[PDB]
Amino acid sequence: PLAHVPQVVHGFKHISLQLDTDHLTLLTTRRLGEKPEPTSEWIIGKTVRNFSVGRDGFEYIWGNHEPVRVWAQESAPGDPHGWPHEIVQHYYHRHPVYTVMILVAATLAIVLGVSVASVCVCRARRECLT
Amino acid sequence: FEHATTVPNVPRIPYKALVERAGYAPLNLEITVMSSELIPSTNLEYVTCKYTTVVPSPKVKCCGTLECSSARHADYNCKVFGGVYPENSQMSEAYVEFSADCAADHAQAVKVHTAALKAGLRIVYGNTTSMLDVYVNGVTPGTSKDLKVIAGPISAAYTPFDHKVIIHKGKVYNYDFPEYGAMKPGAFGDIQATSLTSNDLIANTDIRLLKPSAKNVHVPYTQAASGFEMWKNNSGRPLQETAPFGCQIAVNPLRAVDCAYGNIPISLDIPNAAFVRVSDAPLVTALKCEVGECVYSADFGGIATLQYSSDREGQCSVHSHSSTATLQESTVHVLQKGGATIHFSTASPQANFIVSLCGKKTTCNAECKPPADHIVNVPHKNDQEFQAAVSQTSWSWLFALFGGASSLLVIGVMIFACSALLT
Amino acid sequence: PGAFGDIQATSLTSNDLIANTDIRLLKPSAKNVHVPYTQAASGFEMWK
Ligand SMILES: CCCCCCCCCCCCCCCCCC
Repeated sequence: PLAHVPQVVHGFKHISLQLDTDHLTLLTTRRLGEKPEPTSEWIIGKTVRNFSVGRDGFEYIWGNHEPVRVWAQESAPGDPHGWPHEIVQHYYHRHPVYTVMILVAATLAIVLGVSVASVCVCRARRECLT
Repeated sequence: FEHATTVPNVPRIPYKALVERAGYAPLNLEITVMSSELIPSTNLEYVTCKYTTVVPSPKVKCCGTLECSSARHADYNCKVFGGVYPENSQMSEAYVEFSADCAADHAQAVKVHTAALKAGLRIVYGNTTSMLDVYVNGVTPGTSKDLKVIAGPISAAYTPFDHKVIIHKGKVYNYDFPEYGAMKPGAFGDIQATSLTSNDLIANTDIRLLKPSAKNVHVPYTQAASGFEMWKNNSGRPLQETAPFGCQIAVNPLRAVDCAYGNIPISLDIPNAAFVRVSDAPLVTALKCEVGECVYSADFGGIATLQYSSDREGQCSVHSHSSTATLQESTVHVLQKGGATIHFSTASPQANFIVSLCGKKTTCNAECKPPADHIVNVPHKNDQEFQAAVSQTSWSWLFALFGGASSLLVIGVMIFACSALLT
Repeated sequence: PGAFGDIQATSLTSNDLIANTDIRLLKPSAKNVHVPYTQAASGFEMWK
């Protein structure tokens, strides 16, 4: 038998696919990157599965159909051409292990600069004043 | 002429390049890898099935005795049970063999060494296409009618396989079968055989003959399941469905068809009668570029207009020179006054690239916008880059903040020199 | 589809039925005439 063709919902960096069968079918996936990370399951009835797709993503097959491949795009809510509350919402929501790093580095650079300026101008008022 | 570049190994993504030598119109070049399989060198140790143990009609003496040794057969348990059937004696020898049918359902415990790479390259140069196939080692020339192609060694070698493998009906398993002749019973590899048809089965089967106790003649044996029969229940997912680059595995010679890894360096050797001199190419003066949509990242999210001025009605040949945009269709039938379009394909927020129409090089400045479509049937035709996937306004903010964190320090060291040298 | 309230009508005998069932017709491929389809289950039965 050919199973009943599922119904997909394309979110940000994932898919969700409502499935509805009544004889047990076999859902098999993999990611197409370097780490495949496979997954297989038998399902009956009516369920909903969520799967995080990456930039090199995700071929799933489901119950002896032909396979189907899926690639994810670099959407996000925000703009990199805008005010600073719209740019950080675009980068931290896509690479949170970099955005916080460069923000911390920038603020520590400001604090370092204002601290050495504040101490050296007080040195200049001291030593130029006998 | 001789030109040398590095195709990326992702199949059915075309790749654009210009080859230009002096005194000649730059002609186009597209090199699409249409198929690629790595074939390893394999050799099989043994062949397994289920036993259907010969359960012969036993040998029974009513008053005499039997001392039955082994004939040249497999696992027996040629056991010679004493006083039975009321002395009398029965020498039951339920010796294993192959099943009633191993030509249909058997296994081949194949060992696998290191592998090759073919390709199936399609090269379009000028007005001619060429279908070939070339071994990806840096020496063997796969040739068309007239051009000689070599393909360098791969950046990084990769195998979907392992050292020891098992071929069932159609499928392929990375499992660690025992050696030849040193097997254990219960597990895979009870019966061993160098082929289906040859002699010399070697078995350790955990067959156990049992002393009969009934009113009629039978022979009771117990056994484990055949290790083949139990491996048919214990096996996970073949290598068709867990292979680490999306490659698909079809086996008459056990190849790993259509992988995607690394990048081939090509080194082509173009014929000399495809070029044409600049005394026959149309000139082009003064390009300009309106730029339209620029939805980035997708497939072909870009439009621009090339505004040109030529002499004849010929065919020019367009190519983007920077790497952060790669256009499409690579030739333009120009006219004398005209404005025909292109299709940029960036994956960065700044369409900031360099186009040469027929040799006259200009730039395209723009701003790209994120797409509103989350998941798409086509693989990415670029790779991201630091210092190119970061928008200009964010560079202005970073340089403003981190440079104002240092201009006051420069003013502080001028305070050093001023207060220390005047006093 | 596949939940409560797949068929809808304003009485037991009024017209203007309303329905999602994910019904999908399929290409016939056989020796004798048939019309094949596939379909989500009755979502009233998956509430009972
Ligand atoms: C894996 C390759 C990496 C290429 C992408 C790197 C992206 C770095 C993104 C860092 C985010 C910078 C955003 C900073 C905004 C400053 C606004 C004040």
